[PDB]
Amino acid sequence: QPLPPGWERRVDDRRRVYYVDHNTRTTTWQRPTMESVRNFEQWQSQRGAMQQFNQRYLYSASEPLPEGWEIRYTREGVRYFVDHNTRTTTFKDPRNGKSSPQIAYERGFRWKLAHFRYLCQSNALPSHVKINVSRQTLFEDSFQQIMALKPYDLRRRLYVIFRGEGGLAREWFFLLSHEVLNPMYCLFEYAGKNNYCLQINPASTINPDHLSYFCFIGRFIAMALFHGKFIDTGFSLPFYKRMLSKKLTIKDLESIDTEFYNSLIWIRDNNIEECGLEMYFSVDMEILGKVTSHDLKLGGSNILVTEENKDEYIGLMTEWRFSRGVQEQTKAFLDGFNEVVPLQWLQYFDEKELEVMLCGMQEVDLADWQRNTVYRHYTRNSKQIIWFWQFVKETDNEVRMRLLQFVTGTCRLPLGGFAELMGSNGPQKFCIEKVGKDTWLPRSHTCFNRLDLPPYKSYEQLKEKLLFAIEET
Repeated sequence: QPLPPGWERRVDDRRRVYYVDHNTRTTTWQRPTMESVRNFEQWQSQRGAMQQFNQRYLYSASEPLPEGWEIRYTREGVRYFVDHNTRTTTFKDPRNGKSSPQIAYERGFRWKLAHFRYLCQSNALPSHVKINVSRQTLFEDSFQQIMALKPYDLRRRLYVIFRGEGGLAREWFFLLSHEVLNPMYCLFEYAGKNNYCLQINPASTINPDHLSYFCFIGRFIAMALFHGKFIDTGFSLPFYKRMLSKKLTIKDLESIDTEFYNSLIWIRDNNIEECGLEMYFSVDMEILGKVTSHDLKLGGSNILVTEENKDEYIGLMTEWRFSRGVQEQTKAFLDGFNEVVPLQWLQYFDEKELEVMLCGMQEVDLADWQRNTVYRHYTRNSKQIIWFWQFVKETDNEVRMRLLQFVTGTCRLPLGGFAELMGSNGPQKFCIEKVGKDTWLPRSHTCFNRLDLPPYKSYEQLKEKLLFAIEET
């Protein structure tokens, strides 16, 4: 097998083959091709705008209790207790009935975030640990240093020393959170055009140490959470749902694999018998050239999909697509995370809260947003679009961010603003389309950054439906 210019084969002490590029000193376990070379070269996108990333930090300028309960305080200092399990509040301590106009129940992201910060603070160890990393070898050096430490050492103060040279911690987290995506390591890939929809790469097995690296990456993301630092890696919301052990759904599927979702949706909503569709309860996978067949259930490759059983086929295909080829990697990541921040500490956050905790949130440029929003079967003077922008103006940045996550599937905004907004198939501006009737709820297609907004009859109805849709799940 011939190799692109600059590259050479090498064999290590255990007779395992790897590859080295004598011009750029990169090494990889997967045989490079010109496709992978051009992929790597574009990925080398200064990996600068760290100062604009740092605005997230200034922006964040704001006996045990039974599970799911919180202590909160009213604006006048009055203690109350929130039961997330029943979505109610009381002034009566559930531990002992001691009582301090019942307070409206509310999700209260900021309260949950503050309790979590206290949880981390309560479990910090004293002193510091020092991480010595060469900036040009940042991934390999951070890996060696973190993995050499007992997980509890990761709960001390972090002193990062960039070889040959507080704010160094933020810079470490930002830079390394980009560095782990380096395709030469083979841990990740993208589902969409450009760098759209990150996911674990089933082919990471070509790296014999891939599970140690996924463990390290879990430890690293947990460390960002514990130390209150923000990362820029761009995990999907279904990935975070997996970290929360939440059920992954067909709607989740739309976010990460348009074609797969579209096929499943067509099978659900069409008579597959009247149109001759011939399908069975097994699926093929190809990793590193090798094809593998997987029965969805016992003997699945022999079971014809019919009108009678196709719902079961659909659920099994959804589950399979979410977990295919990445079970071990995902476990390694979860394990590494859990030994720094117990996953149980996340139990009452949703996936969008988790993403904002990891990524930090910015203030949204309402003018840039509105200047770069496009419409389908609406115009800027439709009553519902005027109501939309009135609702966006009338609310706070938390709701705006939650709406942003609803429509685009993420809280991360592009460096160039809403004109540079990206979808799975390339550039794709925020879009509001007229669908359905005023009795529907809004819906979103995050691959196209598109909000289906029913044509409501009054501002207040638009407000209620919109708030309900962005709060949901």
